[PDB]
Amino acid sequence: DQQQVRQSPQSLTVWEGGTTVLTCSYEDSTFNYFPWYQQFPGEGPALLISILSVSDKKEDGRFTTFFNKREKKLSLHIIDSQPGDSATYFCAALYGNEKITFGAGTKLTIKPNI
Amino acid sequence: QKTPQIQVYSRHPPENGKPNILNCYVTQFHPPHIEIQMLKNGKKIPKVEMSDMSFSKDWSFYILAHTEFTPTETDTYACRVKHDSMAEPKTVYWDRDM
Amino acid sequence: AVTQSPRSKVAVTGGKVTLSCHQTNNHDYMYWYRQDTGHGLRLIHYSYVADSTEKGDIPDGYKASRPSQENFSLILELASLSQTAVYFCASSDAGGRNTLYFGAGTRLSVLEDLRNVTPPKVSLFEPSKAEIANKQKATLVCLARGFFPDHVELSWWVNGKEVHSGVCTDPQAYKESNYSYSLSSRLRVSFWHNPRNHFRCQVQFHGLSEEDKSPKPVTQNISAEAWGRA
Amino acid sequence: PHSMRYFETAVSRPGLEEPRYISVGYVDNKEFVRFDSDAENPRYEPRAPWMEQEGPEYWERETQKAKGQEQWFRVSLRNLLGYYNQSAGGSHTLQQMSGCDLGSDWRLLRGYLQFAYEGRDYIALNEDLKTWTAADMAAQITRRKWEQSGAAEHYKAYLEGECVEWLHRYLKNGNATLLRTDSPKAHVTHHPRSKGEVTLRCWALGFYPADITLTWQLNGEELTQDMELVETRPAGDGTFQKWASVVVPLGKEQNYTCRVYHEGLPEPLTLRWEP
Amino acid sequence: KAPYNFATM
Repeated sequence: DQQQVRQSPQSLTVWEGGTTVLTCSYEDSTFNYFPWYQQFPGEGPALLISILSVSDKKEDGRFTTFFNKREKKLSLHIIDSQPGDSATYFCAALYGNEKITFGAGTKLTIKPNI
Repeated sequence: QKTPQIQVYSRHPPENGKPNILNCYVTQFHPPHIEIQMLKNGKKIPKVEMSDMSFSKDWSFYILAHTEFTPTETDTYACRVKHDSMAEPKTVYWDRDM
Repeated sequence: AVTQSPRSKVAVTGGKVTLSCHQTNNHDYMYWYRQDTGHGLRLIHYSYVADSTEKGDIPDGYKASRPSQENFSLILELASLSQTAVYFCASSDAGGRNTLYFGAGTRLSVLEDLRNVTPPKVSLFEPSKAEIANKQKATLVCLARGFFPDHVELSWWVNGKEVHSGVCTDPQAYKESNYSYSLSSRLRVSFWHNPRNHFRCQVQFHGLSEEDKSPKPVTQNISAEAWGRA
Repeated sequence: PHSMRYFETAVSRPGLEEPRYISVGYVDNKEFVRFDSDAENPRYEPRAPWMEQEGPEYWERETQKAKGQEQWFRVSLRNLLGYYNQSAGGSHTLQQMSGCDLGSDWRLLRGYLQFAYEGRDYIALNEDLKTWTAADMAAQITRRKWEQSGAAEHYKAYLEGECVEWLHRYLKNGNATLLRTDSPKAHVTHHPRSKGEVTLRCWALGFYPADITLTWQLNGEELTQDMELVETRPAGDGTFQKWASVVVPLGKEQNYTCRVYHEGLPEPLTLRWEP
Repeated sequence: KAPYNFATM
């Protein structure tokens, strides 16, 4: 039916040191707060970083999110991809104080140098 | 905890014998819980319409009570108000000159 | 802290299953979420105060219950095969945009019959003597294998307690056949030459309870151990 | 010189009942929406006729917003009991005023977000929309909690953005209705009051909006320190009423002139006593 | 539209 948050790809494997780019599209143009949740294997999801409509980028160190109201799409960029970063990354959106709506989540494996 | 201000007045200019509306206007009070009675000759007037609760920029609440009334050459009307801020109920009689 | 129980559960189609959650955040909002094979976080039921609960996006076949403010429970009256998934509890303060704090997870397998259920065969491999001389470190490998389904908790143990530092225990089980799973695990240490040190690979199989209807494989701890070879 | 304001109240009640939550929205000080938890079927409801424009989704989602606010105040009330170490079985009030002022250039003038507990100021967002003012020690707990969660960033985003975006929309939708004014009809009354003196009283009736000025003057000068003035009061039909009054000597009533200033008046009325 | 609060008091 209504894919309110569409996440791509589903699994993403990258060589340690690269930059990862996760992408996300939402349908409801009114959504104005987008948290990302990060899920290590066996652990529960935990809040990674978030951005409001009013901004274009938020960045905590290595992780950095890109909102774009017009094309109605959102994205996460991790810059020094270590294997610590291997987890399922969940894109979320909501309006106001409505309840959070998660994506299907992108599974990121950062393969280690050797 | 603010002590209510009361005004008792009619909607239309008062012509005894002719239908009208009597108003009790209670403002500058806090907390919101208040008891308002409209009296006809000392006696509680049965059906009294009330406005919805509202407050002012200073945080205090106000409210309009009213009922249909036909003034006469002698009947007294009044508004009686009970509220936490007053140790006893204040009563205010209608006065066509005000 | 958000803490669920049980951490794993096997059930027969038509059984009653009951997932529980506790939290000590003094939060009013609590949630039960469903994940399916690592993807998705679909809301089943939530609650913003006891003793009420509200419908989520996927309530069909599920019922919630909020006795305390601290506790929240999801209940399956007749478990179907389609309710095989992982479940997450969460909590959050009331108001908007407050962060969901999620529990660590509860795995649920629902099965036609309990025939293919099999506990693991636990192997302990002693560290390669090429590595002992070469880098001066001993990787004690442990392997759990031939179990079904993947509901196995593998801890290392030593002289009694466990360190948690040195363990490269696999994330995912491996599907070595259709009704057969497997799970590798490593331990990195030096200490090993000495034969006074005890070493143990314990694996806990989250199988059937005693309630549930041949070696009937219940919830069980099957381990394997070795002493120091100098 | 425009504005939006949403006024919100929660009242604790001892006994079985949860707190009552009422939210009233104002545009240019004119009530346009209301929500009340005690209503039979609680939802936001239009108040002016110009809001019937908005479609089901507007009401449905604003209604969902209210229900979240309701719980917010329920939890905030409880926490406040704890802070002031208050006993159970009390009735306590929590209040929020919130909104944006606007220039004729459609630009944010001032943002407002403030609270009161038991009719005393509790916490308010400062004019900068970044920092807080805490009235007492209990409020200082809240302030810290809100600094750690980064609340002000989010209120700011609503105020500068959504408040302003939406105030625009509403003024375009109800242009004909906020334009309305009603002229005061005024007259003077004569009340032989004491021995020697009388009371002259200048009424003004049938007028809207509420703002108005009445002045008595004796031969050029203004009589503010000897005048009685009553707070402006609603008739109940939509209009308003006010009167001002003076204590003069009998015979000399023609000396005194009342004056009435109002927006909808094309020129201020001047008035004198007639027999 | 109406404001919406975040953390409780």
